Amino acid sequence: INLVESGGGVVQPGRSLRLSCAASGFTFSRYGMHWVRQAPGKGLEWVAVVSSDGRTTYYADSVKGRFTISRDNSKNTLYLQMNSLRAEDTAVFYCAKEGGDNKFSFDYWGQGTLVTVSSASTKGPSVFPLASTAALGCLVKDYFPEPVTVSWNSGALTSGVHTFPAVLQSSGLYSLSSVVTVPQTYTCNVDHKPSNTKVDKTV
Amino acid sequence: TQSPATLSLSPGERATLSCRASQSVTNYLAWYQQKPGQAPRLLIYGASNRATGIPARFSGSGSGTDFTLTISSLEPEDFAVYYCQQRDNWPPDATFGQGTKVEIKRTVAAPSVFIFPPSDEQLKSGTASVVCLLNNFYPREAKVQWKVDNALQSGNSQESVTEQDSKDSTYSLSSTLTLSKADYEKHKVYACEVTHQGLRSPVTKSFNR
Ligand SMILES: *O[C@H]1[C@@H](O)[C@@H](CO)O[C@@H](OC)[C@@H]1O[C@@H]1O[C@@H](C)[C@H](O)[C@@H](O)[C@H]1O
Repeated sequence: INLVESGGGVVQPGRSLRLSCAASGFTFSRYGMHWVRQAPGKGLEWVAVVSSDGRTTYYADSVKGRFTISRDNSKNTLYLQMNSLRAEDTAVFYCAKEGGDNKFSFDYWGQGTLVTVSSASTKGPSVFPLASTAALGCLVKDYFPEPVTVSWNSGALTSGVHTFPAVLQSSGLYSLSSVVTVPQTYTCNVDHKPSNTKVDKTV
Repeated sequence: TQSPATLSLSPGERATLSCRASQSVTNYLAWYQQKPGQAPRLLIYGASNRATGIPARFSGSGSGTDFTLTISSLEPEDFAVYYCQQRDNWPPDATFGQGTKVEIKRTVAAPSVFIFPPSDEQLKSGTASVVCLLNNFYPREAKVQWKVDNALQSGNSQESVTEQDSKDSTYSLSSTLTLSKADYEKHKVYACEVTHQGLRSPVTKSFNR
């Protein structure tokens, strides 16, 4: 029993994405399938379902007319065509299987795939410094998209480190802070792969 | 509706969680466990049946429209987020409870507070970020109030919190106040005032531009 998703991506509003979720380990055509999304910092939110034989679909109000769910039983794959994407669609989308002994529950899930919708463009961050028990840090500001990594002294300093979850600013750019409390030298190593930004910052 | 929103228990204690559904139809109710960064794992199906691989310490039952999920004795891997779920025949849509978080109970710890002025680096770039750090506190609930020359700030700050620390089980919080540079440059006193249980009275850190 397995489900592998793919298709997630960073997209601008109005564009389209197609998600995939291939199934293996039980025979696909026997069960109904669903898509459940989870926005950043929110709960499970149901999206749509498609019947076993693929002929009757159903959608949540917020995506009707825009997303269409379907499946190809022959190739054991469920699909979610997503058009007219808006900024509020960004969430992790999982495909899920109706239960075998009760199908009002979801017994299996895909690993999930990220859908990011933004009118922002890829950008490297600016790393600004935050200066008996002292605290210092690095403000990793104005970047897009997620994610970024932060370490101190090339991984050597680890105790007392708190790297906060990124926050999405009004500008559409992310921003995150990474601190460390100390009772020598301090360098935050920042890596923003989407833009090839490697920045060491000695505080 | 799920509740409570948060359950602070120690390992070995009994965790009892609530979910109020639309119907009492026993068969349309389920429970999931979810940890950060991972997909939902089915625990209970049909309101009282344990799914494949779910240990005996997890139990469930329904009384009217109120379903309860019981964790007889909390183990270390049980501190996660739990959702209840519902779906019937037609129409087919599922609905999810908004989730209950099982948190690690710890002793109260007041946050040590730090205020950070915008660096000269960012100011030459056109902006001003004022940061407020609340370090290693418990419990989670904490209120930060930003101040500029005595003016109460509202809508211009954002905060984020870390997961419960693995060694001490506390929380750390960061609050960033965004001001335009020229705005920042025309005021003098900046302060984050913090309210927390471990503090008998509010504490505020401040600096003069
Ligand atoms: O199980 C299906 C069957 O009961 C027929 C005829 O009674 O009705 C269908 O719904 C109109 C039932 O399928 C429902 O929708 C599909 C998409 C789901 O996969 C099923 O679990 C059920 O909810």
